[PDB]
Amino acid sequence: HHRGLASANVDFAFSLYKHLVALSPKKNIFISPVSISMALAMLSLGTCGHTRAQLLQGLGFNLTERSETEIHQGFQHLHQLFALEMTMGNALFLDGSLELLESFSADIAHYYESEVLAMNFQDWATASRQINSYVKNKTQGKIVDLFSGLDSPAILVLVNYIFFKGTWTQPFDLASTREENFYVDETTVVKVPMMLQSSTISYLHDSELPCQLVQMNYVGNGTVFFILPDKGKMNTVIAALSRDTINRWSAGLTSSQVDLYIPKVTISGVYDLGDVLEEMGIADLFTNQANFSRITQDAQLKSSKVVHKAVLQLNEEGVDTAGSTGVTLNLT
Amino acid sequence: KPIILRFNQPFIIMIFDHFTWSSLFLARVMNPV
Ligand SMILES: CC(=O)[C@H]1CC[C@H]2[C@@H]3CCC4=CC(=O)CC[C@]4(C)[C@H]3CC[C@]12C
Repeated sequence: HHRGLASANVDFAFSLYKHLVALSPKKNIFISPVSISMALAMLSLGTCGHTRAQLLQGLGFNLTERSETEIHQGFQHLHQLFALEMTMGNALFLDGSLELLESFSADIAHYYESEVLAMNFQDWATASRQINSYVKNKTQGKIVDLFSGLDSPAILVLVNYIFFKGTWTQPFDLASTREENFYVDETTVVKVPMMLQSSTISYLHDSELPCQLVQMNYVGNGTVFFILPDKGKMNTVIAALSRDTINRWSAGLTSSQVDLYIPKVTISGVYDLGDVLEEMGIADLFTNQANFSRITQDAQLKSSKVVHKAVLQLNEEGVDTAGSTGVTLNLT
Repeated sequence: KPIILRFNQPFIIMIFDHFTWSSLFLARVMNPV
């Protein structure tokens, strides 16, 4: 099954991004929304009551028009489709002192194909290093140090990872790459390796918004939008981001002769998404009132942390990207 | 006459799976290095 939760996940994606952007004036942002969605959807498998309803709604789902089951099947079909190169996976790291409910184990296996790995969380230093090692392998070395030792303890950790390697259908010219000015703002200018290609490219000078954009494919199914807002107009353009805007852009894009200069990009985001998720309505999950009563029988759990790490390497051949989302739970 | 497009100021990257329409990656590039 292909597109059933596209609308919800992409709404969540844009929303999260907009909230992340408003909480950071001058920094690079890079996130994998699908990883966050999958991580939180899996987590909801252990939730009940107000906790459950609030989380699924914050993830973009209308619970009066689609059941919890339908949502989880959608994430299952997503996972199957992903798992030149794309991989996506889920793991559950568990303390020996925690007996999971069978139906919960059944669900994470059925819908999310989660690995279940029994660790000892009494020594957070070793546990976190082990989990980190796991994420590093699964992302082929791209995501290191997802968890700190600085972090609180945990009794249970849920992890999603994503890795993606795309090859431009239209690579940039290696002989044309050179140092050029990158204007960070009016006053700040840096030197960056700037790629060039001269070719037929999908281009649109937007008449409704202060921006130009191009669209580019990867070999296979991947595609990418590069959007250049006018000087100082970044937040205007960001506010307009929506499925509808992408649809309007997609209708406006025309094959054109373009001298296309795009810098080599190497950026990486590290987020504690707690605050942002609360701004998005997802709140009870982080409190003592959290209902995690589908996970185990006789322990009261809450979420302490939702962490996200993503890395982007962009060059003349394509894109090397990875992402990973961790949720720690401990006894309230 | 070719359109000259220079991404030498803050810009947005959006990566999608054309098949499922998933938002795979979202970037705000303020400083690419
Ligand atoms: C035809 C095409 O290039 C595809 C690639 C990515 C696709 C979009 C991905 C996001 C998306 C999610 C939706 O639920 C509505 C349609 C849209 C807005 C898609 C419209 C068609 C697009 C633009």
